[PDB]
Amino acid sequence: DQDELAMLIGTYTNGSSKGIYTFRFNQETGTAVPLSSAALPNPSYLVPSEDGEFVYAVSEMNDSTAALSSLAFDRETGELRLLNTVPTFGADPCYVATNGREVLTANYSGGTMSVFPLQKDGTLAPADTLFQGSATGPDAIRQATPHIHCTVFSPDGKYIFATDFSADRILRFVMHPDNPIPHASLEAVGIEADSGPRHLTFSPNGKFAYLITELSGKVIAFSYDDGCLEQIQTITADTVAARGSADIHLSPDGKYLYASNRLKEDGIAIFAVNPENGTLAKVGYQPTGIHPRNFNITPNGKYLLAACRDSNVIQVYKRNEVTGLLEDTHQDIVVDMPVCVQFVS
Repeated sequence: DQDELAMLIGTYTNGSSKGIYTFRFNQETGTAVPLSSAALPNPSYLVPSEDGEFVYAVSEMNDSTAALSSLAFDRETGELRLLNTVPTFGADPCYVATNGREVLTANYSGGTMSVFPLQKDGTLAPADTLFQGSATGPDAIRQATPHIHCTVFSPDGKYIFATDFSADRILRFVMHPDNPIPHASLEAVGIEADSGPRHLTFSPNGKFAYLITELSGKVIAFSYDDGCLEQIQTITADTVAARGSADIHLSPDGKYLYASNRLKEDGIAIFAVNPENGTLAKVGYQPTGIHPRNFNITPNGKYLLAACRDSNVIQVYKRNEVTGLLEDTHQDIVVDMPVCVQFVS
């Protein structure tokens, strides 16, 4: 039961999928049992609350119906209950984060970040403020209008970072101790032109942050200290430059970094992380099912689960703690268009 976790799968609902699918996943055997489901349009990204009692899921719509929903989650039965839905006021919300006081969405087509204060019952108050991203990048198709692709809380609980995808930079927001709405910083952290910064993650020790760039197919490593991101290294994640890189995660011991690639030679690039200076070096590559837009690693670090949207499976890989390399267990979880994997302990 200790190694039996609650797993939440987010999807695109244009196919046979009806929304969020819940499972009981064993982080020792890598076995999964279907539990329940919640009907919700395009919940492409979802996040559970720290206590695992609430789930916040986007409805990735390219219009005025674009929304964020709050759900009550029953950890033991895997059942979900819709509580409330509020508009994002920004098309294509594709990422969601929570610190328990507020909820954030990255509105890709809106080109904005929406900030939702949480209500005492865990439901969402309407989006209080939206913060505007910019379009200055040279990709005429992908960087034509502002796109926000990630909205993350800094591990010291004082800042918010957002990927300004079309302006090749990372936006910084200073959090207030009392107000759930942050202050926008006057300066952003610039990266190489034609990068398309997609997802940002912090190392388990909170001293480093790593960015996966969609267009340049790079992993960008940063030292992190009290709101300051300092670039220390750029490394190739996608050697065929398919301009379709997606997700990034470190193993919970912080020793290995994983970055996923789509469109061509779909798979996961594996890097060893230097303990003292946070630099990266490739250890291998894992070819996966088609379109690994999202993946996650179990809390014990024993398994890597890769959601392959076009293969309609979540592939279960056994992680070698020592080498960082992956072994397909061939215990595929069949879901139509899986695009988000979250765990609840």
